[PDB]
Amino acid sequence: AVPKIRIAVPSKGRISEPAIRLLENAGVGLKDTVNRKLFSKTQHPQIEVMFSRAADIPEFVADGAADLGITGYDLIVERGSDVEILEDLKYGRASLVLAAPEDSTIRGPEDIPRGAVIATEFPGITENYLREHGIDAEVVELTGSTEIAPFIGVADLITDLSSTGTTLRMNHLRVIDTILESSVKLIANRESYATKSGIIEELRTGIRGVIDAEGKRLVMLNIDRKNLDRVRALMPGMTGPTVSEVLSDNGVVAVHAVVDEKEVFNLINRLKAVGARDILVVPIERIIP
Amino acid sequence: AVPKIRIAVPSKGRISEPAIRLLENAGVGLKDTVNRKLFSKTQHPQIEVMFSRAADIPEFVADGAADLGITGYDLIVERGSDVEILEDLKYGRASLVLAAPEDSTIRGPEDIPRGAVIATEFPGITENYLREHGIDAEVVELTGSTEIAPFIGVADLITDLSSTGTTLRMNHLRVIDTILESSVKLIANRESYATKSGIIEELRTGIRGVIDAEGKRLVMLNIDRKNLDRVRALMPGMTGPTVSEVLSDNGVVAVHAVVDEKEVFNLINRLKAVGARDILVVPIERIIP
Amino acid sequence: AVPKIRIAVPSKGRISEPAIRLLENAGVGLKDTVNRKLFSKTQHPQIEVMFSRAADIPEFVADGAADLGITGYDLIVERGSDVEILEDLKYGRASLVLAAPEDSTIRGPEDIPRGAVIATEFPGITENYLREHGIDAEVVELTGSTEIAPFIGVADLITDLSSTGTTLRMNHLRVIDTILESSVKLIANRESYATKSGIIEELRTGIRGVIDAEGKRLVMLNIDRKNLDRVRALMPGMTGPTVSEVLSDNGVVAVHAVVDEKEVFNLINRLKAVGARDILVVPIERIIP
Amino acid sequence: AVPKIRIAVPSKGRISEPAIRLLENAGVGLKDTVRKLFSKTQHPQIEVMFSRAADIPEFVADGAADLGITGYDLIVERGSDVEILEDLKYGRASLVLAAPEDSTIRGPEDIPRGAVIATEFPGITENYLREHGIDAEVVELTGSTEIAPFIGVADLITDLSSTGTTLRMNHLRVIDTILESSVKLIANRESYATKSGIIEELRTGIRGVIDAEGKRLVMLNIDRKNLDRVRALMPGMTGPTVSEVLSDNGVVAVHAVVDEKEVFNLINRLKAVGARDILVVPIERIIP
Amino acid sequence: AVPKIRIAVPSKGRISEPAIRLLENAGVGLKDTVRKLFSKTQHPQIEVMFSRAADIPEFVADGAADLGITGYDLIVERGSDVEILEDLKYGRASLVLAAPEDSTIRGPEDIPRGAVIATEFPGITENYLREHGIDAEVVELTGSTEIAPFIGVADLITDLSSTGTTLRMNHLRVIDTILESSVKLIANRESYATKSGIIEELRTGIRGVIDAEGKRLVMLNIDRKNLDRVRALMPGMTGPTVSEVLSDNGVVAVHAVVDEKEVFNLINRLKAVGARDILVVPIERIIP
Amino acid sequence: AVPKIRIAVPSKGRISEPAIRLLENAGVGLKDTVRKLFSKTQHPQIEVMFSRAADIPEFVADGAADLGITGYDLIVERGSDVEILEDLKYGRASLVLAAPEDSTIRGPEDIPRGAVIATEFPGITENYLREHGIDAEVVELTGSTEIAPFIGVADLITDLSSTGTTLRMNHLRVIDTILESSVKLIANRESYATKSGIIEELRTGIRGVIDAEGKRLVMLNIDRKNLDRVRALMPGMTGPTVSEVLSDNGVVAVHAVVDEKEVFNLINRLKAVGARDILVVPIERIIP
Ligand SMILES: N[C@@H](Cc1c[nH]c[nH+]1)C(=O)O
Ligand SMILES: N[C@@H](Cc1c[nH]c[nH+]1)C(=O)O
Ligand SMILES: N[C@@H](Cc1c[nH]c[nH+]1)C(=O)O
Ligand SMILES: N[C@@H](Cc1c[nH]c[nH+]1)C(=O)O
Ligand SMILES: N[C@@H](Cc1c[nH]c[nH+]1)C(=O)O
Ligand SMILES: N[C@@H](Cc1c[nH]c[nH+]1)C(=O)O
Ligand SMILES: [Cl-]
Ligand SMILES: [Cl-]
Ligand SMILES: [Cl-]
Ligand SMILES: [Cl-]
Ligand SMILES: [Cl-]
Ligand SMILES: [Cl-]
Ligand SMILES: [Cl-]
Ligand SMILES: [Cl-]
Ligand SMILES: [Cl-]
Ligand SMILES: [Cl-]
Ligand SMILES: [Cl-]
Ligand SMILES: [Cl-]
Ligand SMILES: [Cl-]
Ligand SMILES: [Cl-]
Ligand SMILES: [Cl-]
Ligand SMILES: [Cl-]
Ligand SMILES: [Cl-]
Ligand SMILES: [Cl-]
Ligand SMILES: [Cl-]
Ligand SMILES: [Cl-]
Ligand SMILES: [Cl-]
Ligand SMILES: [Cl-]
Ligand SMILES: [Cl-]
Ligand SMILES: [Cl-]
Ligand SMILES: [Cl-]
Ligand SMILES: [Cl-]
Ligand SMILES: [Cl-]
Ligand SMILES: [Mg+2]
Ligand SMILES: [Mg+2]
Ligand SMILES: [Mg+2]
Ligand SMILES: [Mg+2]
Ligand SMILES: [Mg+2]
Ligand SMILES: [Mg+2]
Ligand SMILES: [Mg+2]
Ligand SMILES: [Mg+2]
Ligand SMILES: [Mg+2]
Ligand SMILES: [Mg+2]
Ligand SMILES: [Mg+2]
Ligand SMILES: [Mg+2]
Ligand SMILES: [Mg+2]
Ligand SMILES: [Mg+2]
Ligand SMILES: [Mg+2]
Ligand SMILES: [Mg+2]
Ligand SMILES: [Mg+2]
Ligand SMILES: [Mg+2]
Ligand SMILES: [Mg+2]
Ligand SMILES: [Mg+2]
Ligand SMILES: [Mg+2]
Ligand SMILES: [Mg+2]
Ligand SMILES: [Mg+2]
Ligand SMILES: [Mg+2]
Ligand SMILES: [Mg+2]
Ligand SMILES: [Mg+2]
Ligand SMILES: [Mg+2]
Repeated sequence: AVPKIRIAVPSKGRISEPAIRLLENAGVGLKDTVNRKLFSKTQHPQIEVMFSRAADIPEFVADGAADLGITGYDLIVERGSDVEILEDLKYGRASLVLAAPEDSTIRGPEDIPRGAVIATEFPGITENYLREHGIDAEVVELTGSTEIAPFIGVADLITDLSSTGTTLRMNHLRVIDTILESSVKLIANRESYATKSGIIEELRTGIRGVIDAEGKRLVMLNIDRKNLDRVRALMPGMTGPTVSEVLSDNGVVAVHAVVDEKEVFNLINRLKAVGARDILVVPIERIIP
Repeated sequence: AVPKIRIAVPSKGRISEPAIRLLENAGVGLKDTVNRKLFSKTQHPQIEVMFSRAADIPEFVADGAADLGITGYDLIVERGSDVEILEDLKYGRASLVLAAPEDSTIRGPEDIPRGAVIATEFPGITENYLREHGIDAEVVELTGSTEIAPFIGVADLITDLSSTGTTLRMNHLRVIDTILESSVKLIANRESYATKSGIIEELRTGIRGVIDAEGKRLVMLNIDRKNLDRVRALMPGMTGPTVSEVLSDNGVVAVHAVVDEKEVFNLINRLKAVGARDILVVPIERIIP
Repeated sequence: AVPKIRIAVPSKGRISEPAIRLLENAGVGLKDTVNRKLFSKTQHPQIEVMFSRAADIPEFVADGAADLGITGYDLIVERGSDVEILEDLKYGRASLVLAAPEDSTIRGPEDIPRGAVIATEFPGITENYLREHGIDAEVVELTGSTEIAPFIGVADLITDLSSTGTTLRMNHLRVIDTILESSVKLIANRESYATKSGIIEELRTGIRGVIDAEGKRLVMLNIDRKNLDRVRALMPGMTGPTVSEVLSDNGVVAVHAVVDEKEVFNLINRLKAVGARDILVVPIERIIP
Repeated sequence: AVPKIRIAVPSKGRISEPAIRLLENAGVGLKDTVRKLFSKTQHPQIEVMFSRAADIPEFVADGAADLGITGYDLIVERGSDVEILEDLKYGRASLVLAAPEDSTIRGPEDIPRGAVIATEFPGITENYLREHGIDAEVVELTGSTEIAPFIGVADLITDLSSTGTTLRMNHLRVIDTILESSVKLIANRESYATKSGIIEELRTGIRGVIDAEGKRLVMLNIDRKNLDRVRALMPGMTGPTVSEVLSDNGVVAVHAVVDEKEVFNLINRLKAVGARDILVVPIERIIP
Repeated sequence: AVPKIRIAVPSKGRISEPAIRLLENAGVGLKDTVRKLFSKTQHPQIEVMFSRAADIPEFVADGAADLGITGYDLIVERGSDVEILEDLKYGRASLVLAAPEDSTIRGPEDIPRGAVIATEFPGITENYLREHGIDAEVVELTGSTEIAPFIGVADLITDLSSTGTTLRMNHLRVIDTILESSVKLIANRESYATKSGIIEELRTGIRGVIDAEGKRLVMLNIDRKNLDRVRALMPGMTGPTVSEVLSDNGVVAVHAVVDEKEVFNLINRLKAVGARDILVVPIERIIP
Repeated sequence: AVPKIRIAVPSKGRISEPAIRLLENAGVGLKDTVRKLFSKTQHPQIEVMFSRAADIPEFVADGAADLGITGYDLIVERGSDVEILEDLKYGRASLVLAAPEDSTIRGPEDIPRGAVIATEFPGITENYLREHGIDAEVVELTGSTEIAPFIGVADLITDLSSTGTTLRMNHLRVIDTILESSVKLIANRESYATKSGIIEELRTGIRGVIDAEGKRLVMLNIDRKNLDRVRALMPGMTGPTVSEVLSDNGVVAVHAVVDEKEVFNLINRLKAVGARDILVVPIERIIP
């Protein structure tokens, strides 16, 4: 009769909570989720959530155990899983870098000698990076804590996943190359997409809408009509500022416009200097241009 | 002089966090909550919160240790506590079902023989269900994990609490009846209500308001005036769409209406096809019709 | 070229999460925060977050390891750290009280004898309180659980941090004085402020804006024009209610005003009695008057 | 052919780790546990089922487990038809009836009609009022009965203590003892009559461990001329064991079973009589 | 001068605490651990590096650790060039191939072309299909292979069990055994040829502990006139030890090494022959 | 009548479980603990109060606890007026003064005026600068002093290590040792003069455990004709114990106290001299 979809959402780690929050904002929040449950209903009667570990999501989606998944690009690439990437989700960004003991000769990938050992949690991506750059080096897979590998003599070099070079400087390591830029993606099974594109695009519009709302707020203010002109030039908004009557002693209007977070501080000072008062910043859940 | 109320809120489990979020949205968020504290102030000077385990809340409220409580209907029924139910809170929904090993003869309650053993966490509800259906069966109370009871030979049948039949299919069990539909309730002591109805109805209005806001968003768009008519028919809203001037090159208006989440996706496509742009979905915390 | 700032934010305890939420609401939410990271980027390219324990934040800020910090006033005072207080953050309020075994002679600080022992987690503040009140009493520093100290014979009196006297009454203790009122503060290094005041005031405006939004919501309603006058007197708002056209059968207008949470319940009943319908309470993230 | 037995063991709480340690000491330790739900042991005929202690009385009576290890309080609360085989001499606790210290009630006889008692053991409590002829309500809590008076849920509580210190902190006074609890080894009656051999083998091991508690083997070197005075000082189970030591003098080695209670005084006595090199060596099991 | 050795020990999982207990029993316990990443032991020449069990085979082969303690399954999965020194007789588990119970597949020979097997050991599995000549896909999971058929990720799973009970719960049937696992003590080849003395010293300690498992010293008092029948009843490692007891009769004390398996029957035999005061005393290490 | 004593024991950290194990080995283990705040022990006259290790020095000096078990570093930091009774030979750690590896400072004498030292032991540090005559600031942190230079909070740190490995990871170099720490048994002076009997009884038990560390009872079977060479090979505490074995030849059993350090060499010696069936049996306590 009517098709259901299952979306694979990380159960633990950094990706998990923001993925739950995004679905919530997309109108597809978790519904009546009992604990000890691997599956959960959502606010949409045709969408369920499967809690899966993040490294398994590429495969679950490739195989069709889940129609859609939310996971990291690094994991998708490492598995080499056969999946369609639908959207970049603009969170969970991290670089898989190649790093060396700061006192090392090696200052760039050109310096890596035949016998060099590299410790990694991502042997697939790392072998591939080495193969593409033609470097002959050995790759040792570790469970974690690659940062310790030079210290204990397992490796000359490491790979590592970071937003800030800080955990690297702390272990006295220097980035000598970036192997991969990673971000969280919404992915899809191909067979699922061809047969269930309505509901899929429905969730995709909801999610895509939340992403376009990022760093966008609705700014409202009361202005005396004599200054309404300078407020136009300051708040162009999406098509133009929305202007409404205010019941007061002066000819006061209320002006609303969607504004980006990059612009709000300079705008506030520019608005106040023109006679704007009662400046409100109201949240926007979804934008569809 | 002036009356204080104490509301019992679950401390752990699935009910806990959403109850805290609901009070927050009702204007009664937790205020300055020190850890290791069994009590907490709220944003309202006359409302305090007592952190109680969910199964104890019916009794705390029945006895008057708490004026009000937020807990599950199953727990209220199981205890048979003497309390007034004020509101259904529309979350934490779950069915207490009667289930059998999938390969069993028993396909419905009619098939249960004299000597049948049923394992449960809810002996009260279960005895009562059996008594009302006239079935002679034995009831064994377990601490948890009733799903394992047939496997280890303790029981022929089990009861279980689920939103999805998934944890049941996983243990190879089939639902042969639904015993009780459960949902989270706001409850009240009777003596508390008669003597403190002002503040109680105040919290009740706040909470009731958050529940009516569920699946309701405020949708805003910019439309060229030539198409303002088709937007009326698409966005009836609560009384009618709110229309405001936009300062642009064309006669553009801005149109706002409260819309239900069931309708937003079809609405978006219907709006875009009519010339609507810059579609915003803004959250609504409380609705009072 | 351009200056970066580092803000010290508590990593564990009651202060932590609300501090993260406040920055989020200020437009400076945590960005791409990898776990096991002591530092994190934020939504602002010039602002980073250092996760620090709350008692260490005064010193980190005094010394310049962090430009700014969010921590409790009690901790700032106890350390006696040299820092500039920028804003009170209006959460995490607690009183450091002096308390005695309820059956004790001591009913006020005047009754404390020469040899009296006071157990505390705040010896600095406590010595200082004693020194200012001229009382000769001994101060014993404990790791925690000062509430047990009279019971085991370590102390006659204790200090304690509470929003509610409940944890004190439970251990059968009575407050005999308040030593210090504590609240969460935004603080700053002096050298950081003189050299990086632009970006600092930018974050300060963002944060200050979120604090002024507390207990303030945007209330919207549909009213028939014949009753628009009584709605003026009920919703003065910031300058005056914003009034917009509604496309319906009657001359209906829509009226919006910023209202304080203290007034919403009485307002709702007053609005309904005048013919107001479809009352919406919409959240406001930031107010800049 | 070969009867196998299942023993229900607590999976969490304070009964768990000591019960597991008890089986280990009895020669039937957890073998290659992948803790879990079912574990193998050193004995081919014995398997452990990890269970919630409150459920163990039921699992045993219904036959899902041949044997169990759980608290007497839980056995009585369930009302489960099980055979108590052995007292395990640990997890002792009294289920007491308690009143607020500022209460007039000092004993069962002071409890007025309609008093409310908060408890985790509603079956035990209702029965206690019916054996004593007291007309009072019973209210069941998940835990923290200590806090019920303070919040106004009950006038009285029951609680489970071995030291009255939790009660003393929360300003509560013991007015009676309802039941004395200790961890028991229990048996399914049908399992016993059909598998007595293997049950008795584990029973003996388990009983041997309990009978070794606080017992030590004391060993010392002494010159031959003082051997007569050691004799009196430590009688042991039957008498002290003697062996020749190879050294310069006529040194002998003397060993005996001694109780912890005796050891300090005994050491002093032995030292004053010329004994040196005194060893205390553990005994896992004793069978008299 | 003085060679020092590093032994990689699992920092979490079920291999961890028993390995640490094993070193303690071998006279090389963790000393003043501030557990950590590197710890001192009772032996000046020995230091522990806490490591993830999956990494230990690599740390050992590459030379970052002279010795390790990790599962055979992990050693084979890594394919690490290490020397297995000793079997440690714990953490036994079979890596089995399993099918849904409602599956037609009962054996390796029933596996149809293109069947999908979910596993945590993709190297072991791929090799198993290549030693048996089976054309099937392999899919690697982080864990919970038991759930893969139910969700439709695979037709078959591998799993690691000592009791088939997890499999029985999730309605799965064992169709073959791929590998039998046990915890091993492993060595770097270069470390052995250069530090054999200290390695063999720890090896002996460790081997002595394993050879003591399930062995006890049984001790009893008996009258001299029955000493002949004890002899037959417990042969011990060579024969029972006898010493004079000081009491009233002609009482002697008799001691022997006995296996746990024997102890119950033996106790009965000894009791029927007049032996009393029977003690079971632990043995930490045995070296024949 | 009957004096009772309270002993403050750490409730968490690395001092906790070994202290509890120490009391158990001393014949005064935790009895029926419902861990808690107050526990009973095997001794009627002894009760345990679980406490934070940092508070134990105060609880003892002020008299809330007669005895305690806590780190020397914490005792000195408090400046608490307590009697140290016994060294407990575990939880050893040095409080070191450390500099960034890329620092010019190699010793105390290199520390320039106004240098900032981050520490968890501000009392110990301030005193160290005043015993050495160094003009430097002290900044107190909750923990993670290792990270203070990297973030720019201090030029120097103090830290508490037994292996310099945490320091080596965070690129820090030890420049001096401020204090050497070990876990102590401490006493209230007033408690000692009034309850010396019971205190000394626990002291002896506790001291007996520490003196047993690394000591074992070695036992072996040998033919009578080789008994002379065993004598030389293991002198024991006074000399080896000998008993007749019942077998076919003239076999005797020989036992002695031996140190862990000796055991490997000794085993080899005994094997070469014809000794077989070598047992290592634990000793809980030794009193010379
Ligand atoms: N007219 C304003 C606000 C708005 C957008 N859409 C609806 N209203 C803008 O274009 O930015
Ligand atoms: N006039 C719109 C929006 C609104 C409701 N209330 C206030 N404004 C509607 O009725 O849906
Ligand atoms: N005019 C309304 C709402 C508003 C404030 N600022 C912009 N709009 C008020 O002053 O309360
Ligand atoms: N003969 C000693 C030791 C012993 C008991 N049983 C066997 N040996 C005693 O009776 O105490
Ligand atoms: N002589 C006894 C005990 C023993 C073994 N080795 C040393 N002593 C036996 O052979 O079993
Ligand atoms: N006689 C042996 C064993 C022993 C010590 N003390 C008592 N027995 C030795 O001196 O080493
Ligand atoms: Cl990596
Ligand atoms: Cl980087
Ligand atoms: Cl990308
Ligand atoms: Cl579809
Ligand atoms: Cl149930
Ligand atoms: Cl269902
Ligand atoms: Cl309902
Ligand atoms: Cl009221
Ligand atoms: Cl305090
Ligand atoms: Cl207060
Ligand atoms: Cl203040
Ligand atoms: Cl600046
Ligand atoms: Cl339980
Ligand atoms: Cl109770
Ligand atoms: Cl209950
Ligand atoms: Cl009492
Ligand atoms: Cl049998
Ligand atoms: Cl691992
Ligand atoms: Cl597997
Ligand atoms: Cl993987
Ligand atoms: Cl099977
Ligand atoms: Cl060597
Ligand atoms: Cl501490
Ligand atoms: Cl330190
Ligand atoms: Cl501090
Ligand atoms: Cl160093
Ligand atoms: Cl005494
Ligand atoms: Mg939702
Ligand atoms: Mg493709
Ligand atoms: Mg990393
Ligand atoms: Mg590159
Ligand atoms: Mg709030
Ligand atoms: Mg009613
Ligand atoms: Mg359930
Ligand atoms: Mg029905
Ligand atoms: Mg953010
Ligand atoms: Mg200043
Ligand atoms: Mg406090
Ligand atoms: Mg005052
Ligand atoms: Mg336990
Ligand atoms: Mg369990
Ligand atoms: Mg349990
Ligand atoms: Mg009642
Ligand atoms: Mg209790
Ligand atoms: Mg382990
Ligand atoms: Mg590890
Ligand atoms: Mg591990
Ligand atoms: Mg595949
Ligand atoms: Mg598994
Ligand atoms: Mg510890
Ligand atoms: Mg503690
Ligand atoms: Mg502690
Ligand atoms: Mg300073
Ligand atoms: Mg440190």
